[PDB]
Amino acid sequence: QQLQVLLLPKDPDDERNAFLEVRAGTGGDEAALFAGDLFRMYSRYAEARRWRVEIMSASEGEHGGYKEIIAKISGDGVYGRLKFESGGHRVQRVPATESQGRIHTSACTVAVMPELPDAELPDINPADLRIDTFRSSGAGGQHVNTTDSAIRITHLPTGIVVECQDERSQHKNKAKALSVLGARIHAAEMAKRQQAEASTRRNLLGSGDRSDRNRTYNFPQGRVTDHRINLTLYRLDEVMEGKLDMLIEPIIQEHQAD
Amino acid sequence: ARKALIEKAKRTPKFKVRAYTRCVRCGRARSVYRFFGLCRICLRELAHKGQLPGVRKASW
Amino acid sequence: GNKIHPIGFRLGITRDWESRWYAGKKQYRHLLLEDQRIRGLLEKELYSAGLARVDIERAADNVAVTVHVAKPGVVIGRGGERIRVLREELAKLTGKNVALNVQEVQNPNLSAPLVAQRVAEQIERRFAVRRAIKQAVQRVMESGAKGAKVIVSGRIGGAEQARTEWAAQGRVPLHTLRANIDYGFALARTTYGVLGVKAYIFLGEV
RNA sequence: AGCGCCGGCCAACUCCGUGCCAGCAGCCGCGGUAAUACGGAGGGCGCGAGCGUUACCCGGAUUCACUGGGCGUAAAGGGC
RNA sequence: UGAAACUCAAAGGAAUUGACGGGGGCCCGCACAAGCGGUGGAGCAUGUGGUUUAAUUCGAAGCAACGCGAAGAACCUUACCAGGCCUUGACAUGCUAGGGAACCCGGGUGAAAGCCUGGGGUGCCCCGCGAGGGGAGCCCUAGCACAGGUGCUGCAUGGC
RNA sequence: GGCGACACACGUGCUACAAUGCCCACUACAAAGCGAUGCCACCCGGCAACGGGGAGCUAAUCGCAAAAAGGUGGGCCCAGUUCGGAUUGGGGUCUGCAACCCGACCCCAUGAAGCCGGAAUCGCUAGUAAUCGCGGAUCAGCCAUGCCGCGGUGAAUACG
RNA sequence: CGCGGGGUGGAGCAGCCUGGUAGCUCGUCGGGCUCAUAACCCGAAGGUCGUCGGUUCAAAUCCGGCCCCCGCAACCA
RNA sequence: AAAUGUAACA
Ligand SMILES: [Mg+2]
Ligand SMILES: [Mg+2]
Ligand SMILES: [Mg+2]
Ligand SMILES: [Mg+2]
Ligand SMILES: [Mg+2]
Ligand SMILES: [Mg+2]
Ligand SMILES: [Mg+2]
Ligand SMILES: [Mg+2]
Ligand SMILES: [Mg+2]
Ligand SMILES: [Mg+2]
Ligand SMILES: [Mg+2]
Ligand SMILES: [Mg+2]
Ligand SMILES: [Mg+2]
Ligand SMILES: [Mg+2]
Ligand SMILES: [Mg+2]
Ligand SMILES: [Mg+2]
Ligand SMILES: [Mg+2]
Ligand SMILES: [Mg+2]
Ligand SMILES: [Mg+2]
Ligand SMILES: [Mg+2]
Ligand SMILES: [Mg+2]
Ligand SMILES: [Mg+2]
Ligand SMILES: [Mg+2]
Ligand SMILES: [Mg+2]
Ligand SMILES: [Mg+2]
Ligand SMILES: [Mg+2]
Ligand SMILES: [Mg+2]
Ligand SMILES: [Mg+2]
Ligand SMILES: [Mg+2]
Ligand SMILES: [Mg+2]
Ligand SMILES: [Mg+2]
Ligand SMILES: [Mg+2]
Ligand SMILES: [Mg+2]
Ligand SMILES: [Mg+2]
Ligand SMILES: [Mg+2]
Ligand SMILES: [Mg+2]
Ligand SMILES: [Mg+2]
Ligand SMILES: [Mg+2]
Ligand SMILES: [Mg+2]
Ligand SMILES: [Mg+2]
Ligand SMILES: [Mg+2]
Ligand SMILES: [Mg+2]
Ligand SMILES: [Mg+2]
Ligand SMILES: [Mg+2]
Ligand SMILES: [Mg+2]
Ligand SMILES: [Mg+2]
Ligand SMILES: [Mg+2]
Ligand SMILES: [Mg+2]
Ligand SMILES: [Mg+2]
Ligand SMILES: [Mg+2]
Ligand SMILES: [Mg+2]
Ligand SMILES: [Mg+2]
Ligand SMILES: [Mg+2]
Ligand SMILES: [Mg+2]
Ligand SMILES: [Mg+2]
Ligand SMILES: [Mg+2]
Ligand SMILES: [Mg+2]
Ligand SMILES: [Mg+2]
Ligand SMILES: [Mg+2]
Ligand SMILES: [Mg+2]
Ligand SMILES: [Mg+2]
Ligand SMILES: [Mg+2]
Ligand SMILES: [Mg+2]
Ligand SMILES: [Mg+2]
Ligand SMILES: [Zn+2]
Repeated sequence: QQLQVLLLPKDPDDERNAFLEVRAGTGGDEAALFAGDLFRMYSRYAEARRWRVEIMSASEGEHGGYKEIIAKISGDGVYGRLKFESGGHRVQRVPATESQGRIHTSACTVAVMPELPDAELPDINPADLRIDTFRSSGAGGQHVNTTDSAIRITHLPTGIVVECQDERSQHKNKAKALSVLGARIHAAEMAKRQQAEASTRRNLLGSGDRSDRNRTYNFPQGRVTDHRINLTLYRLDEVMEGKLDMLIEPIIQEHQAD
Repeated sequence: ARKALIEKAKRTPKFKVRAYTRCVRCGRARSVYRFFGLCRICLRELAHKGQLPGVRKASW
Repeated sequence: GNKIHPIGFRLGITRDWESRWYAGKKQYRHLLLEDQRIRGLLEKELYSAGLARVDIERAADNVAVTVHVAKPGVVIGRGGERIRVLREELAKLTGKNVALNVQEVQNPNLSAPLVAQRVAEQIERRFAVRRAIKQAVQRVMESGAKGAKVIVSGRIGGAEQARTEWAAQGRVPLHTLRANIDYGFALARTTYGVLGVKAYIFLGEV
C-alpha cells in the first residue's frame, strides 16, 4: 500500500486546545436533553484520549439537560480532531418528555474554536502619540489666559483622540488624558475581537436549527448518518455513550483527498 | 449463536459437567424441565393443546 | 392479552387428551418426543388430506395412531398404496410396531381446525379477508353449529398497520365449562408477513 | 410525432432509487428505509402538429342575490 | 365616519359522542379511617441506575421495569471481551467427481480447538474355484447451489 | 477472561438491635411432596462438615425425617451483653477435569454496624395478619435470604 | 494628589470597635412528594478572611507597607 | 388558598 504523502498542507491551529460549546435548538426541553447527550459523548471521547475537558458555563434544562454548555478541552491535537463537530446535529427519537409516543425531530448545535488567548497589547507606545498643549476655555483668572495646561493626545494608528481640561495643571490633565486614551484603545480592540467571535460563530452554529449539515442521530432504527461525506454507520449508542474515533476518521480521510 | 448451540448441547462433551439440558422443542437452555425435556413455555403450549398425557390445569 | 386457551380449559370435562397413555418418570420424555415427531411427520404429509386431530395410544413397544381427516382417501391411497407407505415411514421413525388407523370427519365444516386452515388458505390466495371470515362463519352455522366465531390478526390485505378482524354468530360462551367448543388455529404465510387465524365452533353444551 | 398527465377532485399503476433529503404542489396535501403524490423505468390515460405553462375576461359564484341572498346565537338592527 | 398593506384555510352557529372539572347527586374497592406488622436508618443477600472495564452481552422503565425474562452464570450455560483456530461450515435438502465406505484404536504438535498422521475388516444383488466390475446402504475429500446469524425493526407481525 | 467490577444512587428481601428474649439439655404435636450411576436406615472413624461399611425401598411397605415455635428443667441479669453475627485470619470437608478471579458446608479464632430508624411509604378484614418450621421445581454443586407450595401457633380493628 | 469607607464560601451581607467562637439568606448536593417540573419536606457539603510583613502565648479581628473598589475634595486669581 | 407539561396519531 503506497501511503499517499499527506505532508503537503500545513496547519496553524491544528494541535491547539479547543473550546467546545453545545447549545439547544428546535424542540423545547428535548433538545436541551440531547445537548447533554452530545456533551457526555464528547466527554467520553476526551477522557478516552487523556484530554482535559473543563466546563466554564452551563444553563440547565427545564426538565434535565443543557440549553447551553461551554467547555475547554485541552490536549494534543484537540481542535485538529473535533473541528468537524461545528454545525447542527439533528435528532430523531421518542422523547423522554412525550405524552403520547411519537417520533420528534429536535436539533442541537456545536461550536468548536481554537485557543489563541487574547494578548494585552497595552501601555500605549508613545511614538504613536501627538500631545497638544494649548490654553483652556472658560472660568479661571489670569492663570487661564496665560497658563496653557489644556491637553489633547492623539493615537495615530487608531485615530482615537482625547482631550482633558478639568483641573488646573496639565500634568494632572495629562494623567487623565493618558489613562482615557488607553481605555479607548482597549475598548476599541476588545470590540474588534468580540466582533470576530459573533461573526465566526454565526457561520458555524447555523442560524437555522432543524435542517442543517453535520449528522442526524436516529434512535428507532439505529442510524448515525453524517451527511457531509457519504457514510451512515449504526454505532449510535457505541459512538454516543462512548467515544467515536472511527467516525471522525472517515471525515478526515475524505477531507484529506479534498 | 443458536443452532450451533442446540447442536453442541446434543454431542457428548469432554467432561460430564459441561452437559446441560436444552428444550428439545425450541432449543431453550433456561427453565428446562427434566421430566418433559421441555421449557416452561413449550410445557405450557403443549399442555393447553392436550398433547401431554395426563397433564391438566391444576386448581385447588 | 388475556383469554385462556379454550381446549386446555376443558381437558377432562368436554375435551380429551390427544396422547392417551401412561409412562413412568424415566420414560415419559422419550415417548412424548417420539409422539411429537409422529405429529411432525403427519402434520406435513397429511395436510392436503384435511388433518383435524391426531390421537395416539401406547401400551408396550406398540403404538396406535388414529388420524381424523375430511378426505380419508387422500390418506389411504389406491387400495392402500399410501396407507402402506405410511407404516414404513412410520415404524422407521418409531422403531416399533406403529399401528396407523384412519377415521372420518363427518362434517369438516363443523371441525374448527379445518375451518381455520381453510380461511388461512383463502388469505394466502389474496382473498378478501373480511368477506372470507363472514363466509366461514356462514358455513359453520349452516352445518348446524350452535355458534361460531372466527378471528384473523395481522397485516390484513397487506396494510402496514396490523389490525384484527373477527365475526361471530349464535352463541360462543367461552366461560362455560360444560359448553363444547372446538378450537383451531392456522398460520397464513404471505409475502408481507404472518396472519393468525382462530376458529371457535360451539357444537353444543353437554 | 410530439406534448401533458396517471394520490383525491380527475381518465390512467407497477418496479427500482431516494429516506421530512432531493424535491412535488391548483386546493386538500405528499417525502422521516415496501412513497400508486419526489426522480427514472415499464405500462397506462388524454390530446395530436401540436401539447402544456404563465397572464387576463366571463362562468361555475344565488359569493352584490332585478331574475336570485341575508341580519337572536354564524358577518349583520342604528341606544331611543 | 372609517380604510389599506400584509397574513391565514380557516374564523364561526347549533347540536352529538367522549374525556375532564379545585361542578353536583348516588354508589363500590384494605382507597381512607380504625387497627396490627413492616419498608425508608444498620449489616448483609439480591435486581437496577450509574460509573468503571478489553468485555463488565441483552431485554424490562410510573402504577403495570427494578429476588422481573433467569424454576440454579466457576468451565458449560453465553448471546460480550482477548487470544488460537475452521470455510458447504456444528446443522438440512441437493446434484457432480475421487477414496474407501460405514465403525473403533492409538501417535505427533498444541492451552484446547484445530492442524498432522500411523492403525485395522464393508454387507448386498451380483461374472464371483479367477484377478477383477459395481449399485447403494454411510463416511471421507474437492465443488457448486445453499446453510448459519441471540445482527436491526415488538413502529411491518403471528402467538402468548 | 467477563456477565460476580465499585467514589456512588434506588427498588425487593434476609438477619437484627434483645428478657413476651438468648443459650444448653431433655421431651412432644403436622401437612404436602420427593426418591435405583436415587433416597439412605443402622454401624464404625472424626469435635464436625464428612468419610468408610451396610440393610431396606420399582416405594400408604423402605428412606429423606429432626418438624420448629411449643413443653419441662438449668444458665444468662440489662451491659453493645451468653444481644447481633458482619468482617478477617487459620485449619479442613464435598461436588466437580477444574472452586485464583468465582461454590456451598464444617471447625478454631476474630466478634463490625446496629439501643428500633428523617422526609416519605407498603401489606393485611379471620384461620387473615403476625410469627414458626417442612417440601418441591431448577439442580454435579451452589452463591435460595428468591420463587411455587405445605401445615403449626394464632390476633387487633372497621364509628363512618 | 489630598480626606474616609471597603475587600470575609458560587452570589449578597454579618462577625472587627471590648483579640481565642467565622454566621444569615439564596445557591450547590443527596434523599423525599408528583406521571413529571416547579413549589414544598428531610439531611449535607462548602470560606488562602485582598496580598506582604508584626504586636501577641494567640490575628478575619490590633499596627504598618503595597494592590484593587466606592464616596468626597481639587478653591482665590 | 396550590403553578406548568412545547415540537411528527397511523
Ligand atoms: Mg446563551
Ligand atoms: Mg466659554
Ligand atoms: Mg502661568
Ligand atoms: Mg506662562
Ligand atoms: Mg456470532
Ligand atoms: Mg431460529
Ligand atoms: Mg450443568
Ligand atoms: Mg438447562
Ligand atoms: Mg391533463
Ligand atoms: Mg398513499
Ligand atoms: Mg380532468
Ligand atoms: Mg382514478
Ligand atoms: Mg439525500
Ligand atoms: Mg416507513
Ligand atoms: Mg422504498
Ligand atoms: Mg411516480
Ligand atoms: Mg400527483
Ligand atoms: Mg391541427
Ligand atoms: Mg395554448
Ligand atoms: Mg371567476
Ligand atoms: Mg353572479
Ligand atoms: Mg332579491
Ligand atoms: Mg347568505
Ligand atoms: Mg355576533
Ligand atoms: Mg361572537
Ligand atoms: Mg333596538
Ligand atoms: Mg356605533
Ligand atoms: Mg358548541
Ligand atoms: Mg355535552
Ligand atoms: Mg367527578
Ligand atoms: Mg391498600
Ligand atoms: Mg378484601
Ligand atoms: Mg392506613
Ligand atoms: Mg426500615
Ligand atoms: Mg436498606
Ligand atoms: Mg439493556
Ligand atoms: Mg434485542
Ligand atoms: Mg439489563
Ligand atoms: Mg412491578
Ligand atoms: Mg462463557
Ligand atoms: Mg464459548
Ligand atoms: Mg420495545
Ligand atoms: Mg404491539
Ligand atoms: Mg402482538
Ligand atoms: Mg465466564
Ligand atoms: Mg446479569
Ligand atoms: Mg465480583
Ligand atoms: Mg440509599
Ligand atoms: Mg431494601
Ligand atoms: Mg434477598
Ligand atoms: Mg457478640
Ligand atoms: Mg464490638
Ligand atoms: Mg440495649
Ligand atoms: Mg411522613
Ligand atoms: Mg421477621
Ligand atoms: Mg438444586
Ligand atoms: Mg458470592
Ligand atoms: Mg427453603
Ligand atoms: Mg449588613
Ligand atoms: Mg462587609
Ligand atoms: Mg440537594
Ligand atoms: Mg495587611
Ligand atoms: Mg483564629
Ligand atoms: Mg471663595
Ligand atoms: Zn421450549
